[PDB]
Amino acid sequence: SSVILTNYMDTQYYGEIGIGTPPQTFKVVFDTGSSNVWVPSSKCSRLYTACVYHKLFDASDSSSYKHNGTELTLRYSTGTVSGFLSQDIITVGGITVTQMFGEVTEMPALPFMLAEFDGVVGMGFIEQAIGRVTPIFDNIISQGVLKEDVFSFYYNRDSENSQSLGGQIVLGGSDPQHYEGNFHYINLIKTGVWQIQMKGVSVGSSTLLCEDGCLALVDTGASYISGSTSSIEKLMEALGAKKRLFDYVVKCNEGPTLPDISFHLGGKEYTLTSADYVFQESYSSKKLCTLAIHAMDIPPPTGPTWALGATFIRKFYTEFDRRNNRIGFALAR
Ligand SMILES: CCc1nc(N)nc(NCCc2ccccc2)c1-c1ccc2c(c1)N(CCCOC)CCC2
Ligand SMILES: *[C@@H]1O[C@H](CO)[C@@H](O)[C@H](O)[C@H]1NC(C)=O
Repeated sequence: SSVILTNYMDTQYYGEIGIGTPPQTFKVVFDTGSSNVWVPSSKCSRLYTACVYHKLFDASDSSSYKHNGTELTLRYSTGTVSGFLSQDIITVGGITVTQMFGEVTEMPALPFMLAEFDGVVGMGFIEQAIGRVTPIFDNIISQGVLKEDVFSFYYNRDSENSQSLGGQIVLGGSDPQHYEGNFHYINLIKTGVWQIQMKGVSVGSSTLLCEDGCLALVDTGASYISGSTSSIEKLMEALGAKKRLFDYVVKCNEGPTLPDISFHLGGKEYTLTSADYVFQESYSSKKLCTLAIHAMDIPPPTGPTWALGATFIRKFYTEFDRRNNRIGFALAR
């Protein structure tokens, strides 16, 4: 099965799912960086303006709803949501599965008012599931219908004309229509986390970063490519970028000349051009241009670690192999 994704400003990729009977529709981000499922609850106080601006799940309108009530709190590096667990039938591109999900009742203005999606569908391992809830992919596999224990992501470059698919997730395999050459794999350090070993990071002609090695979390739920404050400060200085409150910037006119940045994964250099990592929205020297690379300190056990989000997946079609506990990259097309 495949799910069509919408690309919002190159920073948010989401698709649709259906919950309950009759189906209640929701926009959600398929996130390899988390393992739980959640959507806003009709029980979310309207005092949370974020709940006033999103689709809310009303249990009392679903004849397939199954109460639970256990509380849970999901924490992402940029925000937190809280609520309780509920069960109901979820639709994901043709596939129908009974699933346990979080009904959020506390959804902070910052950052969820800036969220185009309503909720999230974790594609991570059960080892990372808050409340030990079975992840939706695990449940789908238990039906022995998928041809393979894998799923793939394609994130298209933002488009200005509503006629190009924003992105696509394939449950069961990959789609040769969106990648060329063949895959190249790197094995997961440990099962339970979509994190792999990264041999090094280079900016231009000098492997100045992540020498000796470092970790890389492959996060489909992350807008950018991120590293530890230390690492980024070092990377950014080599680019001549000035730090701000939430990002790094360069004079727009300097963007096109910025050097390449390479990530050494499993004996294969993955290279990005400045066009790949800077939001070139002008060529003026009198204006600042943001970079799609941020600093983000991720705490143990997962971190410290780099994160390969949307900025990296736009360029490289990604396959998440569960059966073999490896990740595969190929040139996006
Ligand atoms: C999909 C949920 C999610 N999962 C994971 N693993 N990390 C997140 N941020 C931690 C990583 C991160 C760092 C810096 C900026 C954005 C995300 C977020 C998360 C949380 C809040 C918001 C997000 C993303 N977005 C971006 C959606 C991404 O779609 C592909 C915009 C609205 C507010
Ligand atoms: C919620 O689901 C979990 C999963 O097994 C179960 O152990 C728990 O008892 C349920 N809570 C209630 C009261 O239904």
